[PDB]
Amino acid sequence: KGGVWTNVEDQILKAAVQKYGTHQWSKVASLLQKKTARQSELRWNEYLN
RNA sequence: GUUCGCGAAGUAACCCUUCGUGGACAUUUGGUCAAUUUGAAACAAUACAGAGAUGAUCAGCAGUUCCCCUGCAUAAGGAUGAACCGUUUUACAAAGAGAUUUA
Ligand SMILES: [Mg+2]
Ligand SMILES: [Mg+2]
Ligand SMILES: [Mg+2]
Repeated sequence: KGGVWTNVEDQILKAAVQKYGTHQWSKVASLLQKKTARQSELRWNEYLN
């Protein structure tokens, strides 16, 4: 269960944010598998953005 | 048909009856509409499917329309009622550069 971040799913994210915008995360974890709302937005705001 | 009155005849004795005539009484309904095929109900059945916002499953209010339906309704429902989701070129110019033609 313990995961780490491929730049694959990371890129799919930044594309997703680049569409749906930040605060719709529950959709951004739909495209993205393996991952959750709080996980997505956690790494986003704390790192990727 | 009633009544008033006149005349005539008969009965009669100023009437009872019959005939004729004058007068009054009484005075214009209804239709926007013909009687089943060809001057207009709408459902149902067959087939085709089989519920907006989303990646997905639902609550919903609205907004516009030469669409309306149910409801006493200025209530509220009818898939949040349905239709919307499509097609998309000119107030048009200014500066610069090359090719062509001409005074
Ligand atoms: Mg309504
Ligand atoms: Mg619904
Ligand atoms: Mg409506």
